[PDB]
Amino acid sequence: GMELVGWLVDKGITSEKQWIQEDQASYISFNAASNSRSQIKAALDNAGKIMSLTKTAPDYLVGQQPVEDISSNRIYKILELNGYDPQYAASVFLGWATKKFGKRNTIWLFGPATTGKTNIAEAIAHTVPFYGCVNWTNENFPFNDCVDKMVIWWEEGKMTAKVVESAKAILGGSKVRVSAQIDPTPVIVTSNTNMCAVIDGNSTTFEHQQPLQDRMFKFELTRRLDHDFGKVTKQEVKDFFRWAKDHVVEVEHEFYVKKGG
Ligand SMILES: Nc1ncnc2c1ncn2[C@@H]1O[C@H](COP(=O)(O)OP(=O)(O)O)[C@@H](O)[C@H]1O
Repeated sequence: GMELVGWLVDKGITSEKQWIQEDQASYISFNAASNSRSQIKAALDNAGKIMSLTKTAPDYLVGQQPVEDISSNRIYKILELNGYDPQYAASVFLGWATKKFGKRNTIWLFGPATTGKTNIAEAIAHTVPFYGCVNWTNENFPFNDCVDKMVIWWEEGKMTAKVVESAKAILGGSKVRVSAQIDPTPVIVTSNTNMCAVIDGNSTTFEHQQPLQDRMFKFELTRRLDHDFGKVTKQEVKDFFRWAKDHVVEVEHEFYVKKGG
């Protein structure tokens, strides 16, 4: 019962499918004489409510296992390829996941296509039990999917003038309403364009550029990756953040993430 919920929360398992996909073994053990369909649902619902309402990205991004060799880690490599001190960069990511940098609550992965921006952002978003994506096709409710999430991934679309203030709040980690409210949540933006551009009808303005970049850490990934590089895996995310935690260095609260030690 409640022993199972503790486990689901620890493992970040929100659905029976996931539970089976990730640990088919424990699912069969647990259910063995019987498959209480109600007990299962209750545990999952409870675990999910506990995770979405009170847990944070770090609980799932930071791997539980030691990372002896981080050099093989795709995230580490991508950062390295572009001139970033992976240890310093990891600290930015670590502090970012832990809402350590005040208004700088957003990591912006900028760069031309095939640089690994989506590879990283999506791996991270899929590592946490609950993540939301900013939906610009829905001009009315662009953040509907961003409630009670551990990571918000802004993958596409431009910010509209009608939501810029809300956007600044979310990107800046300040609670804001969208009926339903978005508590501070680490945002990761991936784009090949200046997403600080704001659309107001026929007008495109950069007047909100400074406010916007005051809430971001910007990484510039320009090194096109070989089609062979591979997808950053959930485990790689875990190892990367665990490694970051075990080797954290001081980070400067600056828009541009420096390129060096
Ligand atoms: N699902 C995936 N499976 C295998 N490799 C992937 C996957 N997604 C990304 N990659 C790798 O990452 C590189 C960059 O693609 P992403 O799609 O990461 O790039 P972008 O920077 O344009 O968002 C590709 O060259 C590819 O090798």
